[PDB]
Amino acid sequence: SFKPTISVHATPQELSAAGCRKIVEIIEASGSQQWPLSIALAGGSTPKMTYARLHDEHLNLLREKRALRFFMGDERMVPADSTDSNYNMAREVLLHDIPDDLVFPFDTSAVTPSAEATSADAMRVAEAYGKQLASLLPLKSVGEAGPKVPVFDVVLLGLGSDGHTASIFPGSQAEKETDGKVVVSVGFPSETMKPKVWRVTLSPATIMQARNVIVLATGAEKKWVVDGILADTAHKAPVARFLRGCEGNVSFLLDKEIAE
Ligand SMILES: O=C(O)[C@H](O)[C@@H](O)[C@H](O)[C@H](O)COP(=O)(O)O
Ligand SMILES: [Zn+2]
Repeated sequence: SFKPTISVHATPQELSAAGCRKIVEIIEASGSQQWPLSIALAGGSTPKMTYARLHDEHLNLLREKRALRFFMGDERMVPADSTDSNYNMAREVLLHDIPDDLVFPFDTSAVTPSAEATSADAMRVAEAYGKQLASLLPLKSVGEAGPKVPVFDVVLLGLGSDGHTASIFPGSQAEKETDGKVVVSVGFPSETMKPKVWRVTLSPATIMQARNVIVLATGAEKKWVVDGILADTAHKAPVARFLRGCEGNVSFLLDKEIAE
């Protein structure tokens, strides 16, 4: 059934060290002929620290050595220089140093600060990204018969207290996109989550085809979420329970609390 790897870390500087260690280890295990490996980045302070660690400790591996091709697993429909942009964050801590031919943020260039984006806009950005992905990454039939989705080597994920991952929110349509017909979907945050802006996100089908999925999550308030992914039988399941269906390697980098 479901056996992900789980490791617990007392501090942020410890989990960030393991997150970055885990990526490097996947990078080395793959060897240079496989590079660049594709990785879908997540937003949030935990990954942020992991990025800064790669920036400080393995720039050479990524720049001179071109180990990874960076993508965004989910994004806020705001301008790229907005502080609410996942890319903005990623770029501030790491990507301003990564070759441009190895960085692929979402195209939010039509999003201005005068008019909030709608689902119409998010859908446009998603379709376009889906196209780039199919052109850049390997495609794989879903269920050996089904439609074609791109295969990432690595997807970094976060988890919210509403049990969502990436920008795939409870009750959402994105959440239902598991058959492969939709590679990048759309979604609006639930009540307890901010910023209140439309999102684009890798669908669950795309994520379940990734070769490695690494979830970093802290907080006692997110424990129900992990508990709910790991349970034998689904009961009042969080959205993230779909991760159970991941075809590749799943790992949880957890703090002491969310673990307990
Ligand atoms: O390390 C963090 O800060 C979390 O991983 C963080 O991302 C949060 O708990 C939710 O993910 C809400 O952000 P969203 O509403 O955009 O998903
Ligand atoms: Zn730098």
